[PDB]
Amino acid sequence: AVKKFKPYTPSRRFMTVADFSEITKTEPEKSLVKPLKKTGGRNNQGRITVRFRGGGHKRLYRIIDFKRWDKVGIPAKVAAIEYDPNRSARIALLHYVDGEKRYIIAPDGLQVGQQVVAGPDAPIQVGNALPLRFIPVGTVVHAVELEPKKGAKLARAAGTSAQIQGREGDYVILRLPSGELRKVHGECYATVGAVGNADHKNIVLGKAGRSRWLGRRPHVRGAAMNPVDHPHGGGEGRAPRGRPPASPWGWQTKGLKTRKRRKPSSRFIIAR
Amino acid sequence: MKRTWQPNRRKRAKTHGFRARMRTPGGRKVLKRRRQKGRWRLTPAVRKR
Amino acid sequence: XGGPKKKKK
RNA sequence: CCGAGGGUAGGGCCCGUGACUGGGGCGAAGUCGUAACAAGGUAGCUGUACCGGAAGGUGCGGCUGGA
RNA sequence: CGCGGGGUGGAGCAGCCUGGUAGCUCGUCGGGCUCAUAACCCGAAGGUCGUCGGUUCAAAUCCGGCCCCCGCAACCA
RNA sequence: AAAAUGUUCA
RNA sequence: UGGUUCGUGGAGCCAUGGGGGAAUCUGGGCGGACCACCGCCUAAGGCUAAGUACUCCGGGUGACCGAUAGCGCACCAGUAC
RNA sequence: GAGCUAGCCCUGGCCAGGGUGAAGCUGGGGUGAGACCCAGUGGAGGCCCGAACCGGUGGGGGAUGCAAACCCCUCGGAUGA
RNA sequence: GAAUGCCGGCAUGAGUAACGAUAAAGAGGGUGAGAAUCCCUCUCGCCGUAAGCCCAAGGGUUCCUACGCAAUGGUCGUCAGCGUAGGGUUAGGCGGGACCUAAGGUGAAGCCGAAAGGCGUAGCCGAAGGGCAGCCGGUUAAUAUUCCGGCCCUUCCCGCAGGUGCGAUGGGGGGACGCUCUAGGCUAGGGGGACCGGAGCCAUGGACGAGCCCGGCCAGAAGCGCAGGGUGGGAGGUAGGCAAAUCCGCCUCCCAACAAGCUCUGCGUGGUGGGGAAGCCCGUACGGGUGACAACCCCCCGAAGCCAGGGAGCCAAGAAAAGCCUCUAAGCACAACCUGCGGGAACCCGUACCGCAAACCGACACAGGUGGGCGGGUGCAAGAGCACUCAGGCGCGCGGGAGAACCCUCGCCAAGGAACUCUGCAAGUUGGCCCCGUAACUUCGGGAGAAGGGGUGCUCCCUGGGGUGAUGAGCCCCGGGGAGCCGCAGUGAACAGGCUCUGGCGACUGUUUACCAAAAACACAGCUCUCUGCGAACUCGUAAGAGGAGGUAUAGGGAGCGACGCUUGCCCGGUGCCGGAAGGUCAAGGGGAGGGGUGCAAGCCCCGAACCGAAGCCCCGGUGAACGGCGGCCGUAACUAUAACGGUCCUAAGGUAGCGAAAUUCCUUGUCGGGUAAGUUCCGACCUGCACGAAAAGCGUAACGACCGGAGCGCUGUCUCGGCGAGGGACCCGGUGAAAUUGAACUGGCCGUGAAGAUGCGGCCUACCCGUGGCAGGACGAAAAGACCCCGUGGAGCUUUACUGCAGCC
RNA sequence: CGAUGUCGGCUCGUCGCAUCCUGGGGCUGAAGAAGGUCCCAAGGGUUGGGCUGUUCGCCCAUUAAAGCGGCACGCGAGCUG
Ligand SMILES: NC[C@@H]1O[C@H](O[C@H]2[C@@H](O)[C@H](O[C@@H]3[C@@H](O)[C@H](N)C[C@H](N)[C@H]3O[C@H]3O[C@H](CO)[C@@H](O)[C@H](O)[C@H]3N)O[C@@H]2CO)[C@H](N)[C@@H](O)[C@@H]1O
Ligand SMILES: [Mg+2]
Ligand SMILES: [Mg+2]
Ligand SMILES: [Mg+2]
Ligand SMILES: [Mg+2]
Ligand SMILES: [Mg+2]
Ligand SMILES: [Mg+2]
Ligand SMILES: [Mg+2]
Ligand SMILES: [Mg+2]
Ligand SMILES: [Mg+2]
Ligand SMILES: [Mg+2]
Ligand SMILES: [Mg+2]
Ligand SMILES: [Mg+2]
Ligand SMILES: [Mg+2]
Ligand SMILES: [Mg+2]
Ligand SMILES: [Mg+2]
Ligand SMILES: [Mg+2]
Ligand SMILES: [Mg+2]
Ligand SMILES: [Mg+2]
Ligand SMILES: [Mg+2]
Ligand SMILES: [Mg+2]
Ligand SMILES: [Mg+2]
Ligand SMILES: [Mg+2]
Ligand SMILES: [Mg+2]
Ligand SMILES: [Mg+2]
Ligand SMILES: [Mg+2]
Ligand SMILES: [Mg+2]
Ligand SMILES: [Mg+2]
Ligand SMILES: [Mg+2]
Ligand SMILES: [Mg+2]
Ligand SMILES: [Mg+2]
Ligand SMILES: [Mg+2]
Ligand SMILES: [Mg+2]
Ligand SMILES: [Mg+2]
Ligand SMILES: [Mg+2]
Ligand SMILES: [Mg+2]
Ligand SMILES: [Mg+2]
Ligand SMILES: [Mg+2]
Ligand SMILES: [Mg+2]
Ligand SMILES: [Mg+2]
Ligand SMILES: [Mg+2]
Ligand SMILES: [Mg+2]
Ligand SMILES: [Mg+2]
Ligand SMILES: [Mg+2]
Ligand SMILES: [Mg+2]
Ligand SMILES: [Mg+2]
Ligand SMILES: [Mg+2]
Ligand SMILES: [Mg+2]
Ligand SMILES: [Mg+2]
Ligand SMILES: [Mg+2]
Ligand SMILES: [Mg+2]
Ligand SMILES: [Mg+2]
Ligand SMILES: [Mg+2]
Ligand SMILES: [Mg+2]
Ligand SMILES: [Mg+2]
Ligand SMILES: [Mg+2]
Ligand SMILES: [Mg+2]
Ligand SMILES: [Mg+2]
Ligand SMILES: [Mg+2]
Ligand SMILES: [Mg+2]
Ligand SMILES: [Mg+2]
Ligand SMILES: [Mg+2]
Ligand SMILES: [Mg+2]
Ligand SMILES: [Mg+2]
Ligand SMILES: [Mg+2]
Ligand SMILES: [Mg+2]
Ligand SMILES: [Mg+2]
Ligand SMILES: [Mg+2]
Ligand SMILES: [Mg+2]
Ligand SMILES: [Mg+2]
Ligand SMILES: [Mg+2]
Ligand SMILES: [Mg+2]
Ligand SMILES: [Mg+2]
Ligand SMILES: [Mg+2]
Ligand SMILES: [Mg+2]
Ligand SMILES: [Mg+2]
Ligand SMILES: [Mg+2]
Ligand SMILES: [Mg+2]
Ligand SMILES: [Mg+2]
Ligand SMILES: [Mg+2]
Ligand SMILES: [Mg+2]
Ligand SMILES: [Mg+2]
Ligand SMILES: [Mg+2]
Ligand SMILES: [Mg+2]
Ligand SMILES: [Mg+2]
Ligand SMILES: [Mg+2]
Ligand SMILES: [Mg+2]
Ligand SMILES: [Mg+2]
Ligand SMILES: [Mg+2]
Ligand SMILES: [Mg+2]
Ligand SMILES: [Mg+2]
Ligand SMILES: [Mg+2]
Ligand SMILES: [Mg+2]
Ligand SMILES: [Mg+2]
Ligand SMILES: [Mg+2]
Ligand SMILES: [Mg+2]
Ligand SMILES: [Mg+2]
Ligand SMILES: [Mg+2]
Ligand SMILES: [Mg+2]
Ligand SMILES: [Mg+2]
Ligand SMILES: [Mg+2]
Ligand SMILES: [Mg+2]
Ligand SMILES: [Mg+2]
Ligand SMILES: [Mg+2]
Ligand SMILES: [Mg+2]
Ligand SMILES: [Mg+2]
Ligand SMILES: [Mg+2]
Ligand SMILES: [Mg+2]
Ligand SMILES: [Mg+2]
Ligand SMILES: [Mg+2]
Ligand SMILES: [Mg+2]
Ligand SMILES: [Mg+2]
Ligand SMILES: [Mg+2]
Ligand SMILES: [Mg+2]
Ligand SMILES: [Mg+2]
Ligand SMILES: [Mg+2]
Ligand SMILES: [Mg+2]
Ligand SMILES: [Mg+2]
Ligand SMILES: [Mg+2]
Ligand SMILES: [Mg+2]
Ligand SMILES: [Mg+2]
Ligand SMILES: [Mg+2]
Ligand SMILES: [Mg+2]
Ligand SMILES: [Mg+2]
Ligand SMILES: [Mg+2]
Ligand SMILES: [Mg+2]
Ligand SMILES: [Mg+2]
Ligand SMILES: [Mg+2]
Ligand SMILES: [Mg+2]
Ligand SMILES: [Mg+2]
Ligand SMILES: [Mg+2]
Repeated sequence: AVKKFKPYTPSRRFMTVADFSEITKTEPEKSLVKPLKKTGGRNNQGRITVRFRGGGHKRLYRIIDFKRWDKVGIPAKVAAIEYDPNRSARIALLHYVDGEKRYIIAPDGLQVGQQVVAGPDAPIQVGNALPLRFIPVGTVVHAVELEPKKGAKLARAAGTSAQIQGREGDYVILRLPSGELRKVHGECYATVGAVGNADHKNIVLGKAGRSRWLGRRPHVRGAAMNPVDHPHGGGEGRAPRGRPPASPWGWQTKGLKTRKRRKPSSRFIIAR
Repeated sequence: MKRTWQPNRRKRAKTHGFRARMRTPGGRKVLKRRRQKGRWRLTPAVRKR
Repeated sequence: XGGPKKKKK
């Protein structure tokens, strides 16, 4: 839906906030299962190695369930859907009859009170997790494992999915959010449905501060700098570059393919 | 204005203390040099309890 | 002193 | 007290005027091209969109005031 | 002032560096086709090559001096 | 298959 | 590739990182590419005084200084600052 | 050497008093149901005035200064990057 | 004898500048060898969201006291923060540690690295964060939540008395958290009082009065009382909480849905304890006595503080661990644990004093810097603002005279109002609140405090709402209406926008050159391009490792543009990037035609042609929101003029829209038009654009601006054009007393001359010796071995299709 | 070049005359008035604005006239910037 504001201030005239109506009466989270201390820090042991990180709201990590094959066969009741500061998506709090409480990343269409479960069994319904094989060709799916028993790694961003395209002996072909065509092992779990919160892309930050709230420090142009700092630094009053556009570290930034050629992963990929 | 000396007993101790110098080869040599020199004070005297 | 002023005037 | 009126400030409607600019009307025999009327030599017209010295061209849908 | 590029039939351009041979398009002229014009077709004419010098057996062509034309430069005070 | 034009008034 | 006077030089010898990979005296390395001949040695295990270097320390001497010199310090100096 | 300074991390503190009056609520109106409109409530904001506080715009003084960046008048922000 | 030489010493300027805020001093009396400066009294001024109190950091004897003045004090000094000596810092409850965990540090296992070393889950360390039991008075010259007095708590250990399956570093719960706004009841704090208590006081015209003045509390266990915070009670089933659980979690039936009940705080009350003014009398360098049997009560305002883990709303979604409760396991249940009561035990370090400053950071008794808490009263709408003033603390460690110039800081001015000037720079006008009233434009919010105005004090009368009180008196808040009074003037003092029109740039709040640039630079939301399938790309590190990210294409890295609106054209030849299992070239290596050297020979040893040989380059395509680029010359229309139209050469293609003398326009003050008496500027136009132009974006855009330009009104000392006055200096006297500089000096003008700008040489002229206050023409004045410039086969930063390497990648 | 601060403005001036005005004079194609030109003469005087950093210049309103130069394109230990 997206919340919109009137221009009672500049920067409030474009600004735009998510709709939280799917956030069920459960705004503060769940101890026990999560949260952990989350360790803010824009850099490695010592030095900054990703520029322009820092500031922005304190967070608690929700330790979510990315391998659903523990509770094969054990169903769970979806108890709530809550805000997760550390991902684009929303998260489902679910209660297993087992007693155990996990969070699942919350798919589009998930309703509270719903039944959900994981395993070879598993009715093909939104919320359920299955090894890729038993899932019908053509159904859209998410939180897909890359290699079996290694955890969900594909399609967890808000409003993303992959679609099952066909099969090939032990592998089923996937069409990933990027549009790539991937052979992913049959035995990999993946949960049916799309991610949801799909209006995430429609949000307009609206002002500088908002950027900072999310811990995004000001990014400065190479043009703004000096020859010591950047290939684009200097010279006089503005300058068009004077070389093929580059990163600060000298590599070209328009076109230069960067995936290494001889990756053994290659023989499992069929697209862009 | 604000000058450059902003005394702190903990800082002076953690920074220039006998135990800091002892911790690394760089520092151990400092004690060696100061000893051979005949320095009355190997490290700065940080006070208080 | 140590300068550090540049030769202006 | 009110008060003709004068003063100060700020709006509204109308008239006149202005370097320049826009298209228009009209003025026998100036220029360029051929759009339309015959199937006008690409049927025409059309709303819209883009483009082109100019009529105009073309895309999409429509019409018979054409086959 | 300095630099380097150019004047070739009526118009716009080749031809030079490896000297002896001036060609292309348009235009012009004569003839056709058309009722007539253009378009189109067949023929033809037209160049002291900016000048002054000489280098050579021979100069559009190579070398000097002027004459216009075009472009670049004139910085630090 | 391609083919433009015909000064003004009677 | 390093070492040797040897800077690829005709470049050996001595070390070695990589690859291949023997032999036990009729076996093996060397005498400056290489081959022959003639000779010198016996690798891939280790220990070994003395002669040599040095002067914190003790002593002796001086065509060494004599308090701006001689060590930074002749004096409670690596102090005061 | 980051006790100045730059950034980030962890944990605390601070921001007088005034204004302006968004969403949303409640009532009324309207409609087939709506959209929407009126109040009333509400208290939003890199919102406004303005101390503390953080600054350093303009001018004057200062120039072996009170001061190796100060002082006077004036001025920017002041619930947020 | 020289090196702007080095060390030291002493001169010069010089009794000159200065003596550190313009908050301010006068006098009497002491003490003393000696007093503007020390002690005391009186008078005066200054601070009072401090220039007053209390901590933290830091400082380390500065604290108190005795005796002292050589030096330190910008003067003096009998004084001191200085010298000599002595004295002073008391804790189970405050803080820190025998408690906990955060970032981070360290680090067993383990991984890595030529060595030194680097990483690293557990654990440990690590603190104004979590946890934790003292409040109020009294004493010292100097310490007190520490000693003492009263009242009240905390742990251990050993006992008795009784309760129960007790019981782990293990499980679970709790602890436990954001921002903004907030309700109810309290306390701190404050105002008032005809009531209570007090020494006193009638002055100078009047007042013996419900008169003036001063003061009317604090702490306090249990139990209450009032606020409020926490929390459902059962019974079954159970596969999860990494062993086990009765616990928790998940189901299913009952009763509650209430704070009824359990507890937990806060506040009142409380056995009792303590305090207790003005004034007067005393002797202090200060404290004491009395006032006292002191009284110790009633209203009112009221928090940002307490009840606290309260409530509501919002998005950016808001530490951990232990104490604490509980569950069980090994063990053991003559243990052990819990409740109650007794006795006993309760360590280590800090405590002085400064603490917005003369004791900390600035070489100084330095006008600067320095974190937290309290910060009273009145009035001005409020308030931590502003003026004065409680308490408290100061008059800033040189003074005394004088009444010049000139400077600083400030007040006022005839008439004119910007004529000043690069510019209204500066200074003035305006100014608070309440109420009328407000334009273009606009993204519908704004522009708005538009602009422009009126009201503002005091007296009396009438009157409407609340709040606390019972539905009332009072006390406290908002109002309305009507008469009237005075002054030049009613936010009468102090704090408090000048306004408008129109361009340029940037959307905007923001950020920036600490120490000359705050902007149109940077950033910014947003747009696009590109990279990246996750052991991601990218980055740091030799590596291990880590960031990215405990993220996963709505994600992350790089680049450009920089809200928004309308848009962003043509060129892929060159350069870059992307795509091409062909072809050309291609290094090691494979391959050996064949040749060479030695050998009597088998052999040993050299070279070495075909051919097989990757990437890269070539080559073939693609690609401009990739690096970039986007023409010239002639002719032509029935007045001329101009050229829709034509020819031609060249290119990879020959700048479209929109804009244009521009932050771009050289010729240039282009030419018209506007504003002005007059306008190299400014605005609007024309287009001949030296040399605009579409994401190094193009043209516009409401709002916004310590940005830049133009104009106008208002208003002025900016000016015409100055004048007067104030104080701080200057000046004189007493005291203390520098500096840069300096070859030496007995240092005149002119005209000449001289290395070409003479006090010093020549000629003439003028001029008794020496100071003080001033002015700056000169001593090519001072200060810095010229920053410009050039030189040196001097040095650095940067660049690239300069050379040669290296990382990285292939 | 071990430093001579470099434009213009303000301020304060002073000097040369090859004079802008005023005084005196010759010639005039000088009727008069008003001009033209040359000689003598510097004693004194030589405005205020708009524009521009400007010097200069162009303008507006005047005037007896709106003089020209030198003095380190006079004058920054005088100011401005
Ligand atoms: N008046 C007609 C409107 O204006 C235009 O028409 C104007 C012109 O286009 C037109 O020009 C014509 C031209 O078309 C035609 N081929 C040649 C003719 N000689 C011209 O004529 C014009 O110019 C001449 C002067 O020389 C005048 O005398 C005459 O009046 C005038 N019509 O003359 C018209 C003025 O009267 C549009 N073309 C027409 O379609 C429109 O409806
Ligand atoms: Mg926890
Ligand atoms: Mg690192
Ligand atoms: Mg480290
Ligand atoms: Mg940027
Ligand atoms: Mg820059
Ligand atoms: Mg660079
Ligand atoms: Mg440029
Ligand atoms: Mg560049
Ligand atoms: Mg009009
Ligand atoms: Mg036709
Ligand atoms: Mg047709
Ligand atoms: Mg047609
Ligand atoms: Mg159409
Ligand atoms: Mg077309
Ligand atoms: Mg220069
Ligand atoms: Mg025709
Ligand atoms: Mg006809
Ligand atoms: Mg006729
Ligand atoms: Mg060698
Ligand atoms: Mg060998
Ligand atoms: Mg040998
Ligand atoms: Mg030999
Ligand atoms: Mg041998
Ligand atoms: Mg001797
Ligand atoms: Mg001697
Ligand atoms: Mg010595
Ligand atoms: Mg010595
Ligand atoms: Mg409302
Ligand atoms: Mg508000
Ligand atoms: Mg604000
Ligand atoms: Mg403000
Ligand atoms: Mg700053
Ligand atoms: Mg000599
Ligand atoms: Mg000197
Ligand atoms: Mg000396
Ligand atoms: Mg003097
Ligand atoms: Mg003097
Ligand atoms: Mg003096
Ligand atoms: Mg003083
Ligand atoms: Mg005495
Ligand atoms: Mg006062
Ligand atoms: Mg002492
Ligand atoms: Mg003392
Ligand atoms: Mg003294
Ligand atoms: Mg002093
Ligand atoms: Mg004494
Ligand atoms: Mg003392
Ligand atoms: Mg404690
Ligand atoms: Mg102990
Ligand atoms: Mg610990
Ligand atoms: Mg840790
Ligand atoms: Mg470590
Ligand atoms: Mg500890
Ligand atoms: Mg604590
Ligand atoms: Mg138990
Ligand atoms: Mg626990
Ligand atoms: Mg009387
Ligand atoms: Mg009590
Ligand atoms: Mg279990
Ligand atoms: Mg008493
Ligand atoms: Mg709450
Ligand atoms: Mg622990
Ligand atoms: Mg436990
Ligand atoms: Mg104490
Ligand atoms: Mg104390
Ligand atoms: Mg004390
Ligand atoms: Mg303070
Ligand atoms: Mg002082
Ligand atoms: Mg001070
Ligand atoms: Mg402060
Ligand atoms: Mg207060
Ligand atoms: Mg007020
Ligand atoms: Mg104040
Ligand atoms: Mg006046
Ligand atoms: Mg007047
Ligand atoms: Mg006026
Ligand atoms: Mg003017
Ligand atoms: Mg003027
Ligand atoms: Mg101006
Ligand atoms: Mg001003
Ligand atoms: Mg403006
Ligand atoms: Mg503007
Ligand atoms: Mg801006
Ligand atoms: Mg700003
Ligand atoms: Mg600066
Ligand atoms: Mg500045
Ligand atoms: Mg600014
Ligand atoms: Mg990683
Ligand atoms: Mg991570
Ligand atoms: Mg990206
Ligand atoms: Mg930009
Ligand atoms: Mg920009
Ligand atoms: Mg821009
Ligand atoms: Mg191509
Ligand atoms: Mg190209
Ligand atoms: Mg290309
Ligand atoms: Mg390629
Ligand atoms: Mg190849
Ligand atoms: Mg483009
Ligand atoms: Mg123009
Ligand atoms: Mg330009
Ligand atoms: Mg004009
Ligand atoms: Mg004009
Ligand atoms: Mg441009
Ligand atoms: Mg561009
Ligand atoms: Mg004046
Ligand atoms: Mg005075
Ligand atoms: Mg004196
Ligand atoms: Mg003399
Ligand atoms: Mg001379
Ligand atoms: Mg002489
Ligand atoms: Mg002389
Ligand atoms: Mg002088
Ligand atoms: Mg000098
Ligand atoms: Mg020099
Ligand atoms: Mg050289
Ligand atoms: Mg050198
Ligand atoms: Mg020089
Ligand atoms: Mg000199
Ligand atoms: Mg004369
Ligand atoms: Mg005459
Ligand atoms: Mg003007
Ligand atoms: Mg001007
Ligand atoms: Mg000049
Ligand atoms: Mg003169
Ligand atoms: Mg000159
Ligand atoms: Mg000059
Ligand atoms: Mg100056
Ligand atoms: Mg001078
Ligand atoms: Mg300037």
